[PDB]
Amino acid sequence: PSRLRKTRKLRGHVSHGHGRIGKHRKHPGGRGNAGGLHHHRINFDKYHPGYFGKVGMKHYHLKRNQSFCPTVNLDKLWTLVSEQTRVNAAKNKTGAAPIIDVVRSGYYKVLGKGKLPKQPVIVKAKFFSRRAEEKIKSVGGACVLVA
Amino acid sequence: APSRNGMVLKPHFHKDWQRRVATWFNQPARKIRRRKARQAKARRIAPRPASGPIRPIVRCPTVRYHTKVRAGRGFSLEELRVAGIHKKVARTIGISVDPRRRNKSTESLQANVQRLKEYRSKLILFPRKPSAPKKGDSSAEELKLATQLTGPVMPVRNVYKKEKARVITEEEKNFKAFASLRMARANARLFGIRAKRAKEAAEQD
Amino acid sequence: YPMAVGLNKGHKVTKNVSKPRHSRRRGRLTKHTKFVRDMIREVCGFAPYERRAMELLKVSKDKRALKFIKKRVGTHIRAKRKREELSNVLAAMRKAA
RNA sequence: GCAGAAGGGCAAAAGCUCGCUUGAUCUUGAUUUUCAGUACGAAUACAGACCGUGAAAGCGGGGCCUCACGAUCCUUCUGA
RNA sequence: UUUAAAUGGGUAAGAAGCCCGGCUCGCUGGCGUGGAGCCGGGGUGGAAUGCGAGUGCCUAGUGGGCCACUUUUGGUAAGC
RNA sequence: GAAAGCCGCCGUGGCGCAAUGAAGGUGAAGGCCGGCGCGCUCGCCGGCCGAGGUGGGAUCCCGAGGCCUCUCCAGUCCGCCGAGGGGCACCACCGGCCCGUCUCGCCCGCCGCGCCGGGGAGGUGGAGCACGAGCGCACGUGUUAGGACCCGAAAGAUGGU
RNA sequence: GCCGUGUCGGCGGCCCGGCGGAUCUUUCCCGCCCCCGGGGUCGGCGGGGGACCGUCCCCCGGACCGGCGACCGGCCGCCGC
RNA sequence: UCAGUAACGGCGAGUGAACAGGGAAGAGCCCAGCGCCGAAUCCCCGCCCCGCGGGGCGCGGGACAUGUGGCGUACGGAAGACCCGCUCCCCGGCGCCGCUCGUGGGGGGCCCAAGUCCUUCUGAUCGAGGCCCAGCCCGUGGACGGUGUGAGGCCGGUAGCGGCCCCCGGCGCGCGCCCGGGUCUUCCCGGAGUCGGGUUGCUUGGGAAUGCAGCCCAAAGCGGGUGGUAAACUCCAUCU
Ligand SMILES: [Mg+2]
Ligand SMILES: [Mg+2]
Ligand SMILES: [Mg+2]
Ligand SMILES: [Mg+2]
Repeated sequence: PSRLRKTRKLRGHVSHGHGRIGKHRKHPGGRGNAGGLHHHRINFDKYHPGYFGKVGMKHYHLKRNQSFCPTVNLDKLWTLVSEQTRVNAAKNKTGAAPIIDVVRSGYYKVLGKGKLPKQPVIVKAKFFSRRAEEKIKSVGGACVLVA
Repeated sequence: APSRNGMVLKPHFHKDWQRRVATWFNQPARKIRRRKARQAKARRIAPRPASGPIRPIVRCPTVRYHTKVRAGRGFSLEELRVAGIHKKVARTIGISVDPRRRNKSTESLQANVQRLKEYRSKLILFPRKPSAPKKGDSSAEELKLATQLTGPVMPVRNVYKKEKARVITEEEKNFKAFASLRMARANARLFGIRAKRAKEAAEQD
Repeated sequence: YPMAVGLNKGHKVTKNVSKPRHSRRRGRLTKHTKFVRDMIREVCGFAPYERRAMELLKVSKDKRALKFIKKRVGTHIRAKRKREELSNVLAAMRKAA
């Protein structure tokens, strides 16, 4: 849309949006991210702290599957199953607990986040944080680990 | 060259890049070229299906992906051995063979042995001149269609257990917890050392 | 009680016990071939990095006789398959006498 | 007179002399000083130990105060 | 330097203030002592003049200046 | 028509919904009432609830009172309304929670009693939570990598005449 | 003759509606493993039914305007020949 | 996609992979060596079989080759002797007859309808008109030239339209080769100046050397390679 952009409205002004004095040439501060410590220090400080140096252990050839663990915290603990069973199996004729597993829903770890409701469930995951299991064991549900 | 707050950028155009560029102005032309090589191939051969052989069921390599099922390469002989067909007979019947594939489970082995005989159940052959060595009558009353599509026996079938509902018992609601992992990990990095501290008690003499 | 982390990791599956592959058997001695290489160390002889190595092994040092093969054959674990069979041929040249 | 350059400041003292001594130590922050309201530097009040001195109140984390000093990366050491 | 202006700089001119009643504390400790915090209750008009304000985002240009009373430093002096 | 439409048991994946530590790893809920173990500054059981609280806070609600041709017999309405209420977003603040650490003190657990686990109270570091706002497309502006607004060297290198 | 959102009923087609649901179904259907030529579901598997929930399709009853959902006759008041 | 990520770098400027995972296509095999078969192997030469535009099995003569040709054989195991239960195939060509998939490919010549009336212009391809069938053809209104703007005047566009010629893959007589399968028994089982180490140059993201190359040292057989921090021990994983 060259009708809409700037250079039509500026076409006729001499210096073309760049000033008489400075007179925009090509590269007055060097090409790229030049001048890290020398003469653009105040730009790299105050907007990018931490850019200069080592911090940690080198780790040759990590493979992004060994440390793969997704998290459902307990807000989303009932989006896994249908709404059809969070009320149909909510009737305490006896301890009719539904199971909920997350490793068929693409999740490995169950973390904690507030308001697990008052239905006793059995929740299957490979890892439970100890706030999450004490929200399941304090609504009368059990927390069955699986692999 | 940088100004007020922004990303720091390493754009990889310092190298010469305008002499290797690849516009895909032929990717519609390459799609309807390789549909002619599926139209005029699947009709040219046979009532044999398109999309190749029967592939077996294969479970993925990454911890990330071991929970799922994939169309693998070939039934690795053993599945040709428990089901009992000859290996060089198998790849003209329409059964893929991958000899460098191993089986270190009995759970996964019978998961393809039933699959292979199920393929051999839904197979009909054409004997040459109708003396019929070990094929039945007229051609399964007819071939019923010309070609099959997108895989023989639907190689995904990512099935899952129902596991309907249960009563929480006494043992299940007291034990199996987070502290059963912190001591489980503590028998992973404090196990070899405790083999060595018991050698200290066998040299205490 | 399955668990994905710990000592007994992973999904509990049964294991197939089966005859190993035939490429897995590469360097068995296979008596026909031992007959060749025992016939050949009396028709050909030894090398001059091991004519000297036994005459340090029979007398002076066996650390240094290891440390002489260590320098002249590549690895340390190759030199514990030379030294303790240089000594064996020296044994059956000594204790067959 | 107070190590030295000046200026402020100092009297049963901040000077001299005697007696003891290691607060010139260990640790988190906040604040001031040129300041962009960034850093090093120096400095001010604190809080937690552990100590010294004094009969005691207290006073001390360097010199009566204002200067006396130095990043990344790398090397060296010390700590669980 | 005893003294010491003119011009000048900071704060203040209220309801976010005052007062009364009651609880808290692991601080302070002759002492319901001190001091903070929290809760409820009673009373608005608080120098003159003028005026609609607060608040965040992205940011171009610029980073050679010069002149004049006035006060001034170096200079014999200057359109220095 | 090198379009357009469809797939979803092609959502693999990308970015987002969870952060933090060098790392192993860990990983964001409170408020009240009853009561109890020596209510020890420390602590525990049953229920209701449920993102805590102070100050402002547009809007909305209640609203004493005021409003018409004779004085009583009344209605939806309208009109200002002193005070008072529920207070969106956002701002200042106090409180809590997660993780790294630091100091201080006891308590609890046992696929099996240890140079094991789990914990509590205060202080701090964090690109966090405290009822999510992102993704995709398009356009404008700004800043860079690209011959990069057009035109400009003294030079440098390779291969040749 | 109309259609909006509903209660039900006739489940009327569910076993000759459509589609879902990590609802429910070891008395159901074969091929498995476990157990001394056969059995015990003996627990689940791969497969294939049908019972049930939620939502849109014919009927009679019920709701209000009959609204761009319209034809009919009836009226007033136009208009043209 | 992983990912402008691990990693490299006066750790500055900047460069920067791979495995997972989803797709396109998916075809597998041969030998040396260890062994059995009395070289059962091949080339050239000459004759005739008899065939095209020629290539063959026959018939006789010179070579290669035992320093090792050909059959079976390849690490997924193989070979022989058993025993038992099934089966005689496949392979190319041949003049040819029938299909061809857009109905194969190539070539040439053909296939709808207005110049009818008025009118303007130098010229029409313009303007207007064609009763009630809408003047006419439309599977043909793409385009092009034609005295100017043309569905109809002409090439031609449309059509699983025809006919004509030449070549493609696939009938059936005369060719030519021609027993596999499961258990048990025994026997065989593998590539060296190569692998690796020391050093030196280049290179890479490869970082206590990833690859490459030189020079030196130079292997073993339960051996060897790899397992992304140098190393020793100890299991294991995978590969040959
Ligand atoms: Mg400029
Ligand atoms: Mg600009
Ligand atoms: Mg996009
Ligand atoms: Mg030159």
